[PDB]
Amino acid sequence: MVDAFLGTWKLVDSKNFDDYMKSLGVGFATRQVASMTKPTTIIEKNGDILTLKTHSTFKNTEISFKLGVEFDETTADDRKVKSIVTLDGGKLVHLQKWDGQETTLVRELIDGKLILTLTHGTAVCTRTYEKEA
Ligand SMILES: CCCCCCCCCCCCCCCCCC(=O)O
Repeated sequence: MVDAFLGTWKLVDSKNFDDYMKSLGVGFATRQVASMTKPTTIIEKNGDILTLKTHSTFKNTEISFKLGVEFDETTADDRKVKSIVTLDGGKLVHLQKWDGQETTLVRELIDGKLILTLTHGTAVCTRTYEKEA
């Protein structure tokens, strides 16, 4: 399936990202900057290997992974986590685990937009991405 996620996406809406970052322990100065950053997400495939790049003026990240295979990940906020990405009900589900905690990053296509839902603790953030030509 994964093919419909592929491409370049830009952030157009964000709800409750501050709650989500607060929940992760992200300091206030970083949250400041993050609240005003509009990342670009690039999803590419080479065979069974996906690469997910997130680019912004603030921080950049890149991960490559095979679906269903665990990998080490250092997140934007400097967490060292164990991650797995799978396709579930047509959604791309990214689970990060560290120190007994979990957060999920779920990507779904709705109406041609990429909706990223981030959950940690009680905090739920929805970020909407639109496809760039
Ligand atoms: C690398 C660009 C990520 C967004 C800007 C900085 C955020 C800094 C700390 C919070 C990071 C929490 C985990 C990643 C959130 C991903 C959000 C997204 O892809 O839209």
